[PDB]
Amino acid sequence: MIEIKDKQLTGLRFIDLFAGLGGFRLALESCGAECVYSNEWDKYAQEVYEMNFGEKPEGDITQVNEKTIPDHDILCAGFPCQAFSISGKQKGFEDSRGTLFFDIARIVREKKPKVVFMENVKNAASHDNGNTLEVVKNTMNELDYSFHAKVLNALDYGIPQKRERIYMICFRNDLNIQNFQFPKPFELNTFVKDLLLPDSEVEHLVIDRKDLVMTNQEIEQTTPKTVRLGIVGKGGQGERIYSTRGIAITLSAYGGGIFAKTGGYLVNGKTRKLHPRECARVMGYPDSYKVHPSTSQAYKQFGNSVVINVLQYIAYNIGSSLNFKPY
DNA sequence: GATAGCGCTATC
DNA sequence: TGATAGCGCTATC
Ligand SMILES: Nc1ncnc2c1ncn2[C@@H]1O[C@H](CSCC[C@H](N)C(=O)O)[C@@H](O)[C@H]1O
Repeated sequence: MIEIKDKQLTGLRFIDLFAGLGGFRLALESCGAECVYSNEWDKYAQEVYEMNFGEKPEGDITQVNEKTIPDHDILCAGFPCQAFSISGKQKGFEDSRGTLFFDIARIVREKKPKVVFMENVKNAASHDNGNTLEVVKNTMNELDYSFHAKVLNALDYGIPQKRERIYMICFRNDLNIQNFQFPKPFELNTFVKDLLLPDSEVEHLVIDRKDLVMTNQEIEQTTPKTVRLGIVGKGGQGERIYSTRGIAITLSAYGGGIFAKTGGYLVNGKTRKLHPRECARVMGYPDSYKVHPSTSQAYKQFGNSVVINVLQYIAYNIGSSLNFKPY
């Protein structure tokens, strides 16, 4: 994550819905904003969250009275995505875990925050002929909010991860925000191998499988993209080996495969999966952030989390627009 | 809960 | 296409 000297969100209050690890909090907090409420129902996520913010998020958002949520200026929410991801069954809103956005929709109805910040996977952008994104857009307009939506890839914001996500920035129409803009991409100068841990710390992660089949020669030069080198088994999810010289693939929350949730990488001749801490770095989390004691949960948490840095550049720009109030 | 084979999708 | 990749799914122990 990046250091932000000029705090654009000082004095502003924000809610952390579907908090997970607190990625949205890490980001807005770096911009000066203050967290007044967090929500997350996963026992384990609540555990890590506390382990890092000394607070315990509140359970099932679908049973919390909106009127109960603290007043706030910015609603952050990277709601569930299993129901919209390229990787899953795409049952969209029909999916039990897919209606959560309407839970946000009604929080906003009550609290009427100055800004609604949301995040989800790229496929949500076009899911079901783009009708999903459209309901969200109209549902937001009908609450009296503008709807700024764009798909950014982490690799375009200082983080070596091919994580493409759709970010939705909604401003209350009353405030007349017109100069909002999404961060401009900038050259990726960091790669997977720059974030790796020393071999001695990742030995236990090394995987040696007879079905290891290297299909591509390691790359000498760093690149702003994922470069597959080899594969194990049938090369399915979590069975693909990539170049540390390139960028990492998308961390997943439920992903399987021998390299479950992180993907395989080639480090000093050995083939291995990433370490939870490496995921953290891959997600833009500061090493000072405490990962969950359970590697599996830790991986899941980082898997469906967000890249802080990206969240920062957006958050900072959110403040700019918010603060630009000439006479 | 943790591990891991998968199998079908979107994209150009 | 043909090749690549995905905050996933779910069976098993
Ligand atoms: N009804 C509900 N109430 C609270 N949290 C819920 C929920 N349904 C799903 N979730 C939570 O939704 C989160 C979606 S992933 C969001 C991750 C988060 N922005 C981060 O940076 O970690 C998960 O942590 C999941 O456990």
